[PDB]
Amino acid sequence: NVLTQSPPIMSASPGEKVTMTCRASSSVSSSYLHWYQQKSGASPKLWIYSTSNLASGVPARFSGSGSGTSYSLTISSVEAEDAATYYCQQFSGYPLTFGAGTKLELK
Amino acid sequence: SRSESSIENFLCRSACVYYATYTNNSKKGFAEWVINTRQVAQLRRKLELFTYLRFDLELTFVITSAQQPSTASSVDAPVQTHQIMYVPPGGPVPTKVKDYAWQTSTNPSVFWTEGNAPPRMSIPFISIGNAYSCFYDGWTVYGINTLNNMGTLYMRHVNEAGQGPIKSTVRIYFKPKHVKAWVPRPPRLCQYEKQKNVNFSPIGVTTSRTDII
Amino acid sequence: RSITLGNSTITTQNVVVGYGVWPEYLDQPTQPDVATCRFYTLESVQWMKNSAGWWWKLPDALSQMGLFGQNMQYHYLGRTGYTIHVQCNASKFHQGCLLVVCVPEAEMGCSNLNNTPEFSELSGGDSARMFTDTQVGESNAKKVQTAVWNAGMGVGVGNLTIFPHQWINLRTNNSATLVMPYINSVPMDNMFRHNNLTLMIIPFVPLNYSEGSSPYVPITVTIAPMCAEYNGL
Amino acid sequence: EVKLVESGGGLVQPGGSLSLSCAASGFTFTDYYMNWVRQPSGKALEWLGFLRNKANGYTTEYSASVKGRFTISRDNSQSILYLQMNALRAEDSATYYCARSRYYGGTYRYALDYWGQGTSVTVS
Amino acid sequence: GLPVMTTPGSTQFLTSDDFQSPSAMPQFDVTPEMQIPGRVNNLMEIAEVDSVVPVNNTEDNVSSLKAYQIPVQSNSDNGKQVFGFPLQPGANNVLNRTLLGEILNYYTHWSGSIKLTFMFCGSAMATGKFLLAYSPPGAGVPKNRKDAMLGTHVIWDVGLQSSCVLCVPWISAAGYVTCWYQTNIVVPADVQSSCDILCFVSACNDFSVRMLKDTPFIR
Amino acid sequence: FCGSAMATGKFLLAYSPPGAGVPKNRKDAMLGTHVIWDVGLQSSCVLCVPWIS
Repeated sequence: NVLTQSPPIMSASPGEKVTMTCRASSSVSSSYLHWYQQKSGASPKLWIYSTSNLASGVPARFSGSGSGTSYSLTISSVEAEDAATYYCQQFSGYPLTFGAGTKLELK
Repeated sequence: SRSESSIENFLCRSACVYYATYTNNSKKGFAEWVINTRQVAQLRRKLELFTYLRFDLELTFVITSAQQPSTASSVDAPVQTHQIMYVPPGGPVPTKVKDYAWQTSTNPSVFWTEGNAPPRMSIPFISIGNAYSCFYDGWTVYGINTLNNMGTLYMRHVNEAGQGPIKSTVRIYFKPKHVKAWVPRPPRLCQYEKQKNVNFSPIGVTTSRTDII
Repeated sequence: RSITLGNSTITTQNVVVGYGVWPEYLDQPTQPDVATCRFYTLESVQWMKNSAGWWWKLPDALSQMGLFGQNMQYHYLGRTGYTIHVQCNASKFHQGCLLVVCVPEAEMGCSNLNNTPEFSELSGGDSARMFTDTQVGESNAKKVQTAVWNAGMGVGVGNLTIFPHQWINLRTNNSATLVMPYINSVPMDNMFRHNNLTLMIIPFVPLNYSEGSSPYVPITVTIAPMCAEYNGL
Repeated sequence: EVKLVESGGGLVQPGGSLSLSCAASGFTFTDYYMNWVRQPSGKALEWLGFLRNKANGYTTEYSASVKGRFTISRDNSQSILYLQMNALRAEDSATYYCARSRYYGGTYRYALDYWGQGTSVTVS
Repeated sequence: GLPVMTTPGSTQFLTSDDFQSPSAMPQFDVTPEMQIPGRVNNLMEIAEVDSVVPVNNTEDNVSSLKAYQIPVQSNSDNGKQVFGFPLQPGANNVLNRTLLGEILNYYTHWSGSIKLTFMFCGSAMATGKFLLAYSPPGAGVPKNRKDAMLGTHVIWDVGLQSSCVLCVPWISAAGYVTCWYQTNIVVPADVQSSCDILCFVSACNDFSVRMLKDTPFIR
Repeated sequence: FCGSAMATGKFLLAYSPPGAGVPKNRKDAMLGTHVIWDVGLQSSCVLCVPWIS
């Protein structure tokens, strides 16, 4: 069960709305899909768990959605300090597969 | 209306369990079915509501025919005859179409010519233990229980090939009779993977809804 | 209060007996009745917060247990009824709920979909095996799939109340007691290759406590064989 | 606060061994699942295995790629998580993280909440 | 010989008959019976037992033991809904996969009454009160505690007894079994306030099924 | 048992006869003669042994 993220490279000016998607090969349950964030030269951090729930200490600009085999992540207003790589994790059986990675560079 | 929910009215129903073909001149055409209750998934889920079962057995065979493409020049055929041999548990087993084990005197067989009523035969509670067991927590290989062995059935033509090939199919019907059942058991939630065992992959308890209220 | 069998004594203050019937006796099987009929207290398991369950295969937990284990290597056959006393002892400041259910002919399911589990994994002798609340993977060959909501048998775990059972609610109740008759298809079977009962203890409502109280609660199982007899001379 | 440091990486001839170690402080160690994730130079992440808590019996769940070679364990004295890496190859050169999981309702969603700083392992 | 005359429908195979059959193995001397405990004579004895209702589905508890537990906590607003579930049959309700609802999927027409037992698995020192409302078919779902009280109900004092029974009828808006906070959960010091409730369902012994079919729980 | 009224537990009370050794585990202490003493039920347990010169 592999995950494809699109687009791989994403560029957008601050202040606008931009979104990314993570389409699974088979059906993954809505509670077992999470989103992470890894900056350059740092460890990842849990960002959104179970496709709709914001983690601790994360700002309210994000909201995940999607069901079935198509999941997405929306940023309502893009700032300058949240330019990183975003991965999606799943669990249908073992192992726990990650995404390919979606890189957000500000414009 | 409580007589429709009895054990006999729930389980003494007919069900097609096997479907095989065999042709007369191809030297590897003869049918074979080891009698097990785990063949069709809808009947299996009903018999697995109970731990120990005990029933008579009644089988009916719907044998048809078809004319295979031969070469030429006026294929004419007489009426065909088939043999349905029943091997008891611990009997000799055929492996070719021309074998000795078809002719053994302890394997009872019926001979049936095409164009008549179908060939029913009936098999009693054939086991040494006092009940068939659907589940068995132990070894004899894990969870097999070689005591609830019901036998095998073998089918073939008895006429030699005259001018053209002829292939035949058989549908076996299955009907438990005079059923006794003991120790009820929760019905299966997961799906069925393999015939031999109870192996599975886990699934949620029930279909879900959005909010509890 | 203070019942005794042989050279042992336990104490009790509500019993549920089998399928309504009481256990009793039947070449020629001989009757040994005084030498091993006693209370075999297994060691205690600890009920923690994120615990999932336990199980014991029943004519195997008493296989290393003393003269009962000596009577098994000397005898090819046997038929035995049981009497199970389960009590856990917590305060009035703990809360939880257990289901103590006694399953006959509990086939377990392997984690790999082709193979079958092994004897070291199906049953620890006089030692509790644990359910889990995650999935056991498909990669390892011969291990029991112990997703506790399926109870290892591929079934709804809420429907396990059709077997003879008893609830232990810490708010009102303290113990459970089961009396299980001899259930088999043959009247006398191979005792080395067959585990015909399985005792499961599953916490439906999990344990909870406030800060300061004792962070886990022990559960104590006691089995006493009734109407045991074997075949031999 | 939660603090997961780890140590042990370095150079190794291909076909040898190496043992990583993850030191945990800031929480009760016997109550959470502890994972092992690696990431190569600028590639995607890859989950290697975890180790369940005390209430589930400390059983392990390796990935299918590293099953038989690697070994996750723990020390019973102090709160130190281990990773015995055996039979190293050319493509094991990555950064090895150390993660933790928790229950969100009473359920176990398979997320990883806190991550270690990352030690680096390379072969020659 | 004796003159006979064969009628239509003679040499046919009707799969639902009952005719004598020639035995394949005579002279076998079949194994006698044995008294095994726990005989089933009817399927209504399977339905009469109590089974836990997964009333807390919520799309992430279904692969857990959390599906059976109703969360009860001491909030700050007097009068709120604990749970609520309709009695509409078959269209993915919660009494569907239970041990009663697995037998009623083998038939097409069934009609009777249902025992619903609730059990408060909280502390021995916690107290409170609950309303147990039942809306009949035709009446709407109550939206307040007040108009839930004006219908039929049971007030369940937790400190007195820890189990309350409510019997409704279930026939093949069709009903609602909502439940409400009457008072809060009063608790002493050093006792936890988050308690749970389990819900059991049964058959109320007096009902009938007709026209057996096959279950929709298969591929 | 002079402990609190709210404390619970269990004890084994093993007696080894003359000739049998001292038990070194809880398990082989259980396999001899014993009394299991539930503290939460009663707070006093009696055990009668013989004593010879």
